[PDB]
Parts: sequence; C-alpha cells; structure tokens
Amino acid sequence: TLPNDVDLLNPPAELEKRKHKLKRLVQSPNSFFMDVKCQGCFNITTVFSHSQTVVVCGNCQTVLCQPTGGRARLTEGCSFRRKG
Amino acid sequence: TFKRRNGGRNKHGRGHTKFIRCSNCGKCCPKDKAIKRFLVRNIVEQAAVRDVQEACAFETYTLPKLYLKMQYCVSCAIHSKVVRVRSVTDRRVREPPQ
Amino acid sequence: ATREGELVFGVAHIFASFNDTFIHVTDLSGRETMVRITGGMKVKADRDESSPYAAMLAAQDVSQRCKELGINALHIKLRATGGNKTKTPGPGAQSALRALARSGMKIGRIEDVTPIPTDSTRRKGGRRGRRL
Amino acid sequence: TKHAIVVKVMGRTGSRGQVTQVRVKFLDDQNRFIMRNVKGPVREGDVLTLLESEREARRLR
Amino acid sequence: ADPYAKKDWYDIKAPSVFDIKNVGKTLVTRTQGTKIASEGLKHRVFEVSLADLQKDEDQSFRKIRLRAEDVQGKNVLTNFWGMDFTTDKLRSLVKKWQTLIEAHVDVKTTDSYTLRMFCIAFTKKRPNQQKRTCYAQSSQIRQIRRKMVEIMRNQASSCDLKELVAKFIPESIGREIEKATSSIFPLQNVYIRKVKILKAPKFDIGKLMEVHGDYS
RNA sequence: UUUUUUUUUUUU
RNA sequence: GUGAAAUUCUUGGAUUUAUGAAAGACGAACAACUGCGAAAGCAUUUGCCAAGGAUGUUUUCAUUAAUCAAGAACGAAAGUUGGGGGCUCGAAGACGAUCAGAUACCGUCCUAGUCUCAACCAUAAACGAUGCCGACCAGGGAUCGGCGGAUGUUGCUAGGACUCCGCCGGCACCUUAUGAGAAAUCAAAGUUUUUGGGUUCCGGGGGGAGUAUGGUCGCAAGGCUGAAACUUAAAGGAAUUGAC
Ligand SMILES: [K+]
Ligand SMILES: [K+]
Ligand SMILES: [K+]
Ligand SMILES: [K+]
Ligand SMILES: [K+]
Ligand SMILES: [K+]
Ligand SMILES: [K+]
Ligand SMILES: [K+]
Ligand SMILES: [K+]
Ligand SMILES: [K+]
Ligand SMILES: [Mg+2]
Ligand SMILES: [Mg+2]
Ligand SMILES: [Mg+2]
Ligand SMILES: [Mg+2]
Ligand SMILES: [Mg+2]
Ligand SMILES: [Mg+2]
Ligand SMILES: [Mg+2]
Ligand SMILES: [Mg+2]
Ligand SMILES: [Mg+2]
Ligand SMILES: [Mg+2]
Ligand SMILES: [Mg+2]
Ligand SMILES: [Mg+2]
Ligand SMILES: [Mg+2]
Ligand SMILES: [Mg+2]
Ligand SMILES: [Mg+2]
Ligand SMILES: [Mg+2]
Ligand SMILES: [Zn+2]
Repeated sequence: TLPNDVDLLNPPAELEKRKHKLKRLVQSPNSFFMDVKCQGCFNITTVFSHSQTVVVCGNCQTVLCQPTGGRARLTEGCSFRRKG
Repeated sequence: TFKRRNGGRNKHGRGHTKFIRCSNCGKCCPKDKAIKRFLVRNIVEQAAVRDVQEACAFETYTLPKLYLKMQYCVSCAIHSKVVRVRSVTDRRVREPPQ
Repeated sequence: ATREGELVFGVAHIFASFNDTFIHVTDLSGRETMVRITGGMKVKADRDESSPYAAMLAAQDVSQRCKELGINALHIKLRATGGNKTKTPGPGAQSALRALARSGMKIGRIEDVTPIPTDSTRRKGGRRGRRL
Repeated sequence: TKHAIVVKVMGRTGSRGQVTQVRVKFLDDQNRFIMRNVKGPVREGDVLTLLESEREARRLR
Repeated sequence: ADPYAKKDWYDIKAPSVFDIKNVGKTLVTRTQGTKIASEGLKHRVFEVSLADLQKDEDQSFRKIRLRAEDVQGKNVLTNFWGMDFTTDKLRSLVKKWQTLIEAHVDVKTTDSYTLRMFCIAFTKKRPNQQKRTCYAQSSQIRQIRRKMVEIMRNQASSCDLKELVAKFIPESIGREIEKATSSIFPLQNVYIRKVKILKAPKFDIGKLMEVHGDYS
C-alpha cells in the first residue's frame, strides 16, 4: 500500500494481523490459552497454545498435547476451545 | 577496473571452492568458475546408424548413448570456441542460447 | 556351429585413444584372444596410427580373421583412455565400428566401458595445465 | 568401383574452397546416401565414379 | 604354428533361474601334459545381458555375471556370480535438479552366500509441482537410507541365492523400497544397482546340479 | 595450437 | 608420446584382454548465481562426543551493552624438525625435442614434497581489493531454514511429498533514480558545504623502501615494529577517439 493511502494510527485490522507480532503499532502475541478435554473424561484442563511441555490429565494420566516447533499438537481424541 | 559483478565465478556466501581439472589442458580451475557442458550423443554417428542397424544381431535393439561432462578452463573454452567474447551489454545475458 | 544361421558371439574390445586404435576380439569370458589388430600395424607414420582409415583397415582385417574362426557376431566394448585422462573416444572408434558392421559381421550389444573413477589420482601436467 | 549421382550440393569446402561437398546417392542401391568431397566444378544430376565407397567426407577446413 | 587348431569349443549353461540356458560358446586349449582343459575353464566369469537370458529387451540394462563352477562333457555349468547396471543406464538415471540416494548392505543368505547389495533411488516431482527442483533434506535422505538398508537386509537374509536372484529379476525389492519410503519422500527409479559376491560356500556338486538340468 | 627476435637521440 | 619426433618399454612377450590380491591417495556424476562456519575452511556411510544460528515462546534476569590500545585463540599453500607412509603427480636434477641460443614453454624418468602424527612457522589478489554496532530509506520475482493459515491430490504411513497465501531470518539476483559518484559503478559505495548516531584501525605526490639501524619472535626460512641521506615532475584512477 502506498504510504499516503493509509493511516499509520488507524491501520486496517487485516494488515495488523498480517504484520509481525513485534512490528504492530502495539505489540501483541499470537498465542492463546485453550480448554482441552479428553475423549471420555469430563475433566477440563487449560493448555497454552504453544506449550513446551507434555501436558498430562491428572485423572486418566493421558497426554493432551505434544510440543512442536510452534503450536503444540493435541492428541487426536482430545478437543479444545479457545479460552479468552 | 572491474568488468564482472560476479568476478568471473559463481561464489556467494562461501569461502573456498575446490577446483576441477580442465578436460582439455588439465589446468586447475575452481568448479564454480569452470565452463561446464554436458554432452549427450549417440555412440554411433548419424552417418553409420543405418549400417549398424542393418547388421543388428537381434530382432530389436536400441542403440546406447554416450554421456560426457566437459569442464573447461577459460582459456580452453575461448580457444575451442565453447564460449566467445561478447559485447559489454551482451555479456550480462545468462540464458543459454536457443 | 550346428546351423549355418546360428550366431557365435565374440566380444570386440575397441580402445580408441587419440594416439592409436585397438580392435581386440575375445570370447565371452574375455580370457581367450581371437584377433588383435591395432591401427599402428596398418600405417607407417606414427601420426596416422589413430586415423579413421587405419581403424577401418584394422577392422576389415579383424572381421576377415574372425570369419575363419567361426565367429559370426560381435559385442562392442568401446572405451577411451579413461582414468584421470580424457573420456572422449578417439577418431578411430566410429570408423572401426562402421567397418565391422559393413564387413558382414552382425553387431550385438554396444557398451561404453571407459574406466571412470569415482575419484582419481592427480592428473599430470601441473596445476597450470599443458601450456601452448 | 561404384557409381553415385549427386542429389544436392552442400557448398564449398577447404581453406581455399578448392573442393565442394555433395550428397551422392548410389545408383546400384537407391536407399544408400554417402558424403563425398569433389574436386572441380560439379552440379546436381552429376554422376561420379567412386573408387571406394567406405569413407565418409569431413570438412577439410 | 596355429594355436586355434588345438582349441576345443564348449557350451555355457545358465542356472535354472533364467529362462534361456544357452548363453554362448567358449574355447580352451586341449589337454596337453599337466595342462588340463577342464582347469582352464574353471572359475571363468562371463558377463551376459539379462535381456539375452530372459529374451526381453526391457531387461537390457542389467548385466549378469555367471561363474563357471563345473565342466561336464562339452558343457560349462555356471551359477549366479553378481549383477550390475550398464554404464548408459546409470548415466541416464542421474540428472540435475534432483537428489540421489544410495545405500549398501552386507548380507548372508541361507546358503552361506555373503554378498554386498547396492541400492539407488531418486526423488520424484509431483504432477502439480511448480518449483524447478525436487530436493530432499539430509535428514530425509538418512531416513530413506535407513529404510533401504533395513529392507535389503530383511529381503536377502530370509532367502537363498536362488530366490534372491528370482526377486532380482522382476525388481521386487526395489518396488518394496519405493512403497515403504514413499511416506518420507516420493522416489523414482528405485533399483538394486549392483550385487557382488563377497564369500561363497564350499563347492558342492549336489547343490550345483539342482539348478542345472540333465544334458544328455 | 610447429616456428615469428629486434627498430639510436630531439622534433614535427 | 608429439605439430612432427626422439628419449623410453618391448619374442626373457611390451601394449591390449579376463579374474584376483595389496598399497596409498582421491571422494566424480548428484553439485546449484544452493548450505554450514569468526575466518582459514568444510562433500562416501554409520555411531559417539560436545558446540551453533534461525525460528517458536503471554518463560527467566533486568542494562548485564557497542567498539576496542595492551594481551590472547585460530589461521590455505609452500616451508622446517622427527617418526609413519610413500599410489599418484611432481620443485631440484637428468635426458629427448624445438631453437640462432632454450638453463624454458612440449615429451620421458625422477629427489624433496604431495598423505598422517607430534612440534614449529603466521604469511596469501588471506578479496566483496568494501571494519563493527544501530536507525531510516523504491519496486519485483526466485531460493535456503523455521513458523502461521488455507486447500486439493498421493500405488504412501495424523503426518510426509506437492499447491496457494503470509511473518521472521539468510546467500543472492533483476529493474529503477527522487540519491551518490571523477566516472566505472553502488539499493548501500544513499540519507554529506543543508557538512555532527557510537566506536576501532588506517593514507597524505612518485622513488629510495618495506631498505638501513635497534628491538622482539622463530631451529631456519623469515615474521612483527620500522627510518634517513639522496633523487625526481610527475607517477597514478576512470572514461573518449583513433591505431594496433
Ligand atoms: K574484483
Ligand atoms: K564462468
Ligand atoms: K600415434
Ligand atoms: K634535443
Ligand atoms: K613418493
Ligand atoms: K622433478
Ligand atoms: K628462435
Ligand atoms: K610460514
Ligand atoms: K576477489
Ligand atoms: K526471503
Ligand atoms: Mg582490463
Ligand atoms: Mg579464499
Ligand atoms: Mg606410435
Ligand atoms: Mg594459448
Ligand atoms: Mg611457441
Ligand atoms: Mg520438508
Ligand atoms: Mg636483440
Ligand atoms: Mg584388472
Ligand atoms: Mg546441501
Ligand atoms: Mg560421491
Ligand atoms: Mg617424514
Ligand atoms: Mg611419474
Ligand atoms: Mg606439508
Ligand atoms: Mg598481509
Ligand atoms: Mg520455507
Ligand atoms: Mg608519499
Ligand atoms: Zn584448459
């Protein structure tokens, strides 16, 4: 976009989302917390979207997520809801 | 004066490139700088293809091919006319001849 | 040996360098030599040993001799000097092959058997090469 | 000693252009074409007496 | 004196694995004094195209090594002694803008045949691919090599020389390797490029005659 | 890809 | 083997052909305007050992940083001392040619060397002939690593391969001047008489000269530091036309 075609103080939300997290007008992370539930257990656990550790449900002792390079990969059975 | 942006070679983000031996004179030359040509031609020249086919000892047979990678030094490449001296503007063209 | 149309196969090792030409015929195993005519046996000057004409004469002699030994067809093993030296066959290779084809001999499999190093000893001439 | 008829003239050959390269078709075998170097004026439709037909002509230059 | 007037001709016989038994003719000098003709033919190695053994031109890229094991009458009975690619085939398979993966393994058959197998493969472009190269990462190459070695060892160790050559003829091992490694990277032209015999068992006439029919 | 060395001082 | 030859090897079988063994080098093709590393440099497999950039992070400390006299680590090739190796090639040397001569270019045979270990040496057109850190500054398509999103296939086992859209980081490339420049050229060699972000090194017409002397390091070869007397009007950079 040409510089005079945009406002530096009122950038469109799409551009702000597309920008690097630190290069936005105000820094904001791309991570979030989620409520993950096992397939069979009613217990509900909070997990970081980019967890570096293998989160295990206390009740059934089952691994909910696996650390990766970026976002943690959840187990096939489990499902998540964005918490925020 | 500097006449080539690449300095006559193809080294970027690299300290040293091991050399090859010129296929004509045996001179040492960095591989990224040697003029390399890959030649794929029939073992039997087109003139002798018919005679060799007529003497084939099998009902059917496909004649093989000869594969040669030629690596020339600059001097041999120019002398053999593999490459030629080009004008200042024409030597910036990198696409192979049609 | 049984029928007239039966094919008795030999192997013709053709070593076409830039200084000479070899037309060496052996059995399938290669342990038995049938006839070995070189280009230097067909010319007087040392500069014509690798010429196409000398190769043609050597091939004609080879075919004539082999026809008397019961060999009808030949496999072709063409090679250059190889090693760290040139991998290009000499000028006599094509002439020898054509002469063998035109001399009534049937041609079998053709293979390039130039010795190719997966990596070699140092080639001669120094790092500056042959200066001329 | 065979006879061949010139089908087309490729052009002059040699350092001084002394010889002309032509494509000649053998009269006995109409499906065999060979390359020859000819000395002296020659045009299409000419017939040459080849003392030997094994050789293939190459540019003298 | 003519030396070819004192030379006898012999017939080369291929093992039963191949469709064609008559490979060709070879000669040796007649027995004179201590020089025995049968000893001059022993352990001779003949390179023969698989297209001639199978009478299939699609197999002309494979060269088979048959070693003379025994001489009976005018017939030289041979057995498998290795295989290789022709130079033109290998030169045609290797191309730029793609990755070349090679592997070797030393294996022993149930007959105590110690042999070294060589495998080759190349990365394959996808039908909708747009980039000009198909390069596998080094970790992917190492995984593919591991799979190649494992499959080759499993295939060779579970069978004898006869069944191993039977597998080689239709290129079943290469097909298996391609199927197994596809989960890592698409591969093309997967072959057992070369097989060489490292050690062979003590000669046994009984075993040799099991792969050769009666010639009388 | 055989072989091919040399041209007093100043000035126009 | 050469332009042509000869030196040279050869019926005590050369060269050539097949099989086998040993030795020491070298890791072709894949292999690229691709990768890693401070640079030098680094390309056969597998295992072990520590190390590393980038990416991701709503983790931690909280100015701990930048650049650097003195002083240190590494540092191609050649070379040095002593072992081990010694295939190939090959300074020196010896011959054969060419030549007016030919201490050469060409050919033939070869010592040191070329490889490795231990210890030295510390120099290269060691080049991007271009210090490091930080900010701003046009566009575009490729490519390597990581990551986010979308989507459809796969003789495959949610993943991998491919397709599309993005972010960060990297090696580069193409176009362009509103920039700079003596220009060649440079997207950093720009934001400089409208001169000032921080900081290290370093040049002052050409020679004498990287010489003499002193010091210091080195077994040596030499390295580092480094003048003067005297001499001289140019030497030199880029580009233009012509001649060759
Ligand atoms: K330069
Ligand atoms: K080049
Ligand atoms: K010769
Ligand atoms: K004067
Ligand atoms: K040596
Ligand atoms: K020497
Ligand atoms: K002279
Ligand atoms: K040194
Ligand atoms: K440079
Ligand atoms: K990029
Ligand atoms: Mg110049
Ligand atoms: Mg360098
Ligand atoms: Mg000779
Ligand atoms: Mg020259
Ligand atoms: Mg000269
Ligand atoms: Mg990948
Ligand atoms: Mg003079
Ligand atoms: Mg051998
Ligand atoms: Mg790579
Ligand atoms: Mg390799
Ligand atoms: Mg020593
Ligand atoms: Mg030598
Ligand atoms: Mg050394
Ligand atoms: Mg220096
Ligand atoms: Mg990527
Ligand atoms: Mg000065
Ligand atoms: Zn050259």
